[PDB]
Amino acid sequence: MRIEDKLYLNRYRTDEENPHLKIKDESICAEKCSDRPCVSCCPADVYEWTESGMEVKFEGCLECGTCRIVCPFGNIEWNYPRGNYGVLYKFG
Amino acid sequence: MKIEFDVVVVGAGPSGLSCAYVLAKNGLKVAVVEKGEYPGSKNVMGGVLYVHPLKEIMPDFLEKAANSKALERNVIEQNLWLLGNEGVIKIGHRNVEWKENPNAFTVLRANFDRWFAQEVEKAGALIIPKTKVEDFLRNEKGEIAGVVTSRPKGEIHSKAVVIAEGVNPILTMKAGLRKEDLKPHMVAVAVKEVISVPEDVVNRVFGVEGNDGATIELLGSWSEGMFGMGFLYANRSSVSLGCGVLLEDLRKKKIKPYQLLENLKNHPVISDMLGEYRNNTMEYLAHLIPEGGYYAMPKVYGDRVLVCGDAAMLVNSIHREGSNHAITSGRLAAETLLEAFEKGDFSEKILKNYYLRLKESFILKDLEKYKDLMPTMEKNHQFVEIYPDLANDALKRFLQVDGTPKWDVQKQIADMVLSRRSLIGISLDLLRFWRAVR
Amino acid sequence: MSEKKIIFVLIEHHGGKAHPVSWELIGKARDLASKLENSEVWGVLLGEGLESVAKEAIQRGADKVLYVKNREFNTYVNYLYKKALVDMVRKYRPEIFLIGATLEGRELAGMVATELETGLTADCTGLDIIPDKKLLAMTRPTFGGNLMATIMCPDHRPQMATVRPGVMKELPPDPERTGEIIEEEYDLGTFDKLIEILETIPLQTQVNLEYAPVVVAGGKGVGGPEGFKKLKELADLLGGEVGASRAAVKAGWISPEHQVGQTGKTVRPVLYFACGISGAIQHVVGIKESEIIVAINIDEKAPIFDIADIGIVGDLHKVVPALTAKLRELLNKSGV
Amino acid sequence: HANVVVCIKQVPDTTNVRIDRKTNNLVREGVPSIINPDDERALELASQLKEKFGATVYVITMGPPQAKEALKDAIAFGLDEAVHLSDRTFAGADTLATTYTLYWGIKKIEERIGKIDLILTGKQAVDGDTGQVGPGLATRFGYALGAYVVRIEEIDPEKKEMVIVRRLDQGFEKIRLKLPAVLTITDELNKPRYADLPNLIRAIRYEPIVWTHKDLGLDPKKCGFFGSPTRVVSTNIPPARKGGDIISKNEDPEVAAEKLIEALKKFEAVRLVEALKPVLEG
Ligand SMILES: Cc1cc2nc3c(=O)[nH]c(=O)nc-3n(C[C@H](O)[C@H](O)[C@H](O)COP(=O)(O)OP(=O)(O)OC[C@H]3O[C@@H](n4cnc5c(N)ncnc54)[C@H](O)[C@@H]3O)c2cc1C
Ligand SMILES: Cc1cc2nc3c(=O)[nH]c(=O)nc-3n(C[C@H](O)[C@H](O)[C@H](O)COP(=O)(O)OP(=O)(O)OC[C@H]3O[C@@H](n4cnc5c(N)ncnc54)[C@H](O)[C@@H]3O)c2cc1C
Ligand SMILES: Cc1cc2nc3c(=O)[nH]c(=O)nc-3n(C[C@H](O)[C@H](O)[C@H](O)COP(=O)(O)OP(=O)(O)OC[C@H]3O[C@@H](n4cnc5c(N)ncnc54)[C@H](O)[C@@H]3O)c2cc1C
Ligand SMILES: CC(C)=CCC/C(C)=C\CC/C(C)=C/CC/C(C)=C/CC/C(C)=C/CC/C(C)=C/CC/C(C)=C\CC1=C(C)C(=O)c2ccccc2C1=O
Ligand code: SF4
Ligand code: SF4
Repeated sequence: MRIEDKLYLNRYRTDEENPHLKIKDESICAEKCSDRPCVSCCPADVYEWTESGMEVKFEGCLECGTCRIVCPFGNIEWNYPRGNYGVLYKFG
Repeated sequence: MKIEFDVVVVGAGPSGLSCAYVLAKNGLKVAVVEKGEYPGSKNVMGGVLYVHPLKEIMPDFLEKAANSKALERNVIEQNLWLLGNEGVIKIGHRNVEWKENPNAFTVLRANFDRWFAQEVEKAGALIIPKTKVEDFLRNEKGEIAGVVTSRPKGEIHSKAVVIAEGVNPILTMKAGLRKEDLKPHMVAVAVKEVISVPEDVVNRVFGVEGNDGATIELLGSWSEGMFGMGFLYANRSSVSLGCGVLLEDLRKKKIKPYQLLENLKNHPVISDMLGEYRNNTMEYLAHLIPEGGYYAMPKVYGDRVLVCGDAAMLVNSIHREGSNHAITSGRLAAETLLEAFEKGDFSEKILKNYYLRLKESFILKDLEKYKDLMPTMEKNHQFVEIYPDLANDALKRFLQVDGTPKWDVQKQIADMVLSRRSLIGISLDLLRFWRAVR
Repeated sequence: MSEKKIIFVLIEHHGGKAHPVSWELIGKARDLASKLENSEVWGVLLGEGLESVAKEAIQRGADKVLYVKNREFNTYVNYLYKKALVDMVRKYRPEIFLIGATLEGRELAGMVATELETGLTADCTGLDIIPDKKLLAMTRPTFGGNLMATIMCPDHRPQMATVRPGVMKELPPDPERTGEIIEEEYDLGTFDKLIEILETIPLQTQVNLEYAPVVVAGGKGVGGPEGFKKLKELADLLGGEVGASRAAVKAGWISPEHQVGQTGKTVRPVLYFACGISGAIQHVVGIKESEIIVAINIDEKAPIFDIADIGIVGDLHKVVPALTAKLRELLNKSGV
Repeated sequence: HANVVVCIKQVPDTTNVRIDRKTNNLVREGVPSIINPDDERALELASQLKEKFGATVYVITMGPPQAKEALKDAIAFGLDEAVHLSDRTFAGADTLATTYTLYWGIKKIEERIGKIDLILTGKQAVDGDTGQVGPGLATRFGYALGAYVVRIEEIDPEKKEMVIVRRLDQGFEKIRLKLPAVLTITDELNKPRYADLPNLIRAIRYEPIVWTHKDLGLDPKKCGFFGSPTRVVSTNIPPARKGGDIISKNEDPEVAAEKLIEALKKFEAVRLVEALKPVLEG
């Protein structure tokens, strides 16, 4: 709600059929992870840990790369979106 | 049909286009592959771009970029602000010879790299946007012989491949370089806002006029005790306000890195400057800044492959010289390949000259200097936690006139500085940082 | 003099019954003729065997009716309508031509206005007469409903204006007034048939989500795809399409062709049901051009309530099946 | 072989062109201009018509000088030629003025390849979503207008006649169009391809054929603000909707259901539903 007000300002070409943020193992995010640093350090609120699993709202991804690096267990299959997709920064 | 090229430069940032500018000016069939819609579409930078690494690339750079919208508000004043609870210690330096011999311009990188792509296109390079490189097509010798893309019939053949793709070294790890990924102490999460401030409040709050710019560097307790160097730059009709903090500090604090930008907007001084021009945010960005440097860079060369810019982790983030290092690294890689093209050898015997040029120039000497800089800043948590808020209450007490007889303000400052930290902590910390500055 | 300021309204009929927009424009042109000096509201109607509606137009407010007669005008062929709706404009010389913004209406008006070489605005919402040169100020939404641009045609005649169905208001059918019905038995001759209609597929064979009068949509409060059958019970009841959010499409509950919002489909129904949608700005940018927004979600501090017209704080599996249950017993009491 | 001409329009990216309430204007500065998304389906159909029947597809745009980048993005689909009608004689044009320029633009294309067998437009542009250029272009040539195309069945190149499925409001309908026709494509026809590199690289080093108002031979004031009958006199953003009120609550388990139908009938728009007349008329 709060940061998706500011993500509305950015320009995107969303690739909804190709999620570039896949989580390799959902069970590592349930019992192996304690603090979930992918949620607390994502500048775009992409990751939200529900009890249904991890909700990865990849459409707002700013392609920074923090989630892949801050994740201690490596279970974020992180790619850039394809060419002409993802954030399209105007006056970046 | 085979798409044949001489060099393929992955990435169209500062190091990608400066590498492609020298190859295209020297008559090489060089292709640039950028995964954005236009060059600059994925690039985040607050803006201070220094004109000397570009006057080595383009000796007529300030004439070509004056008519365009690439550059923005020539930087004549560089401030450093120590934000307190309610005060600020501005330590600026305005120079007026920077009005006619410029040192730096503020930029917006979608406006700069789109113009810089047009000069690289006029130089003779084929810039291919909307195209992400996935891996490298290899010959049976096992070396990088080109580039495969996400496009259907996408296989670009080249005698050399320049991995100028910035931070997130995904494509560097495919080339055998970067034997591990980035750990969250080699990078800093940098969250930036571009705020629309209408061209005359920019003149008023920065103390400038008429395409002359000022840069603020913000320190204080908005960064929650972590060493975050925020910034506040003057664009033409805008203000690019952002903040960057290390990932190790951000992970163990768990505080959502746009909140630091909200602590930076809602400071009493920044909310006084931009009163209600704070919430007309035009854009919200996030990126990473390589901060490991010398201890964390890859092998920047290989068989038919070079690595420039943030992909080689060439960033002096304490001086904010990353584009300074990137545009030079493109020039050193392109002059290495121009040696490699007259000899016809592209292996690690000729392409090791790029690593020799990288340490004979300023790029690796700035990395050796601030090598143990952020591990020094991580083992205090004092220079942005007590030290700005104490220098603000001391200088406020120094200027407050309340009938206190100036010896009892010279000792109330001493009772201020030797209460939040002992004198064995103050005199230690001035030279404990001296080892970080070398 | 006075009968040269003669404003036209086209009647869109589907077999035997007219479209409702035909009588909302007849009633709107009455408010245009009340501010136009020395004017009368005609009605142009094409086909044979439609005296049951040509008299209905005069009860709705048509001053006169031009009832053009041919057997090949009951079906909609824009090639044949344009040949007749520029002979009935060259003959009578109207001042304001009004067609509804149905899909036949927007397609027909584009063919007509470039035969007359006049000016045409599509999907207008703000027709009004300025008092200076008696001109029609055709206010229409552009940029997907983000700019209500006001467009005036100064000198070319007629000032054609395709008007969005539903923005005008009907006059009640009054049998007191009468008017002349002009029958022009239209001849085509050798006509060289280009458009040949083979079939007519029903509209519910695909996903419409822009030409549906009711869009009932949900996401993430519709727990699982079991709740979207409860939303489809309300969809086919009201004769409309079921929508979704990104949080429902990404969870795999409905197909991505049912997605409503910024990177989905921008709906324009007369009644939107935000059934369990939080109402983020990327979703409500596709629903803000609607007429009624009903919001049913369990969080009272939700941003959908800042755009909703009817707001319910409550569960979705205990209100939406409890609303289509009550709507069945009220739709059958006036059916038989 | 057929001759296809795809009239595309460079449109700002209206997913990002948003309403700023505090300045009460569209913040469309910095937002780059793209193909009209109804025309990417027209270009993808034209590229399908080029690999199935070998039709020489041209693409034409009457726009600003910055609209040559949209014409280069159309060559990335695999098309043969792009044609630019670039002149500020054509500036401020309306639909009658655009169609008069586009009729004489395609008429000069007809002097190069032959009579155009098919003209593909989009259903609507998004800036000024009128959708009358496609209908208007079928009248200048006197071609069969198949508008709102959702499917393409038999595109018989021997009988010079093809079957489309036009969407109307009562339902879809199959139509035997007679070529030469002017189609008008919706979003639901296809999904546009991810372009390959040999076409995208060719799209980068391509220069569209620029034709001014002297090149076409048309009237000098039948194309701009003077050939425009209509005049846009004022553009203004809409209002902030209308604050609603929680009709029911979290207490009423169903009694909120009839309170919805209580408050539905206070609105005018429920007459328009076509299925809530037995609760409004009675
Ligand atoms: C907030 C912030 C502020 C900064 N401020 C300053 C400053 O004031 N001064 C300064 O000197 N430096 C500054 N920097 C640093 C500067 O942005 C970088 O150090 C430098 O500009 C990066 O150059 P680059 O060539 O690596 O380009 P990058 O922008 O890092 O990336 C190059 C390009 O590669 C492309 N790319 C990546 N992967 C692929 C792929 N697989 N296929 C194809 N293309 C790909 C991307 O689209 C990108 O455009 C700042 C950085 C940040 C984050
Ligand atoms: C570039 C971009 C484009 C986007 N495009 C779109 C788009 O086209 N369309 C789109 O929809 N989104 C789009 N989004 C996503 C958008 O920003 C929101 O994140 C998204 O719409 C959230 O979906 P939601 O409201 O259904 O889910 P949530 O935000 O989780 O909504 C859940 C709501 O349901 C309520 N609820 C919970 N349980 C119940 C129950 N039992 N009964 C009733 N209510 C209940 C909750 O209280 C809450 O209000 C886009 C995002 C980006 C970044
Ligand atoms: C706020 C505003 C309101 C306007 N209102 C009107 C109005 O009411 N009536 C009116 O006639 N004009 C109007 N215009 C101007 C009108 O858009 C131009 O005359 C333009 O030529 C028609 O574009 P369109 O929006 O009607 O697109 P459409 O006609 O809906 O576009 C349909 C298809 O035609 C083709 N096409 C459209 N434009 C071009 C072009 N320039 N070159 C080539 N092919 C093209 C494309 O294939 C496109 O997909 C308005 C402009 C603005 C800014
Ligand atoms: C009479 C005289 C002695 C008055 C003293 C005034 C004094 C404050 C400045 C001039 C004194 C000179 C002779 C000192 C020599 C060494 C100087 C250059 C040390 C630099 C540290 C500070 C004080 C610089 C001034 C503030 C302002 C101009 C900074 C610009 C902003 C950016 C570009 C710089 C970022 C930056 C910051 C923020 C550092 O904290 C830091 C710490 C250690 C090394 C480098 C840096 C650094 O580069
Ligand atoms: S960090 Fe790795 S483990 Fe912890 S939650 Fe995110 S993904 Fe699951
Ligand atoms: S990339 Fe940056 S934004 Fe996209 S998810 Fe990882 S962290 Fe959040």
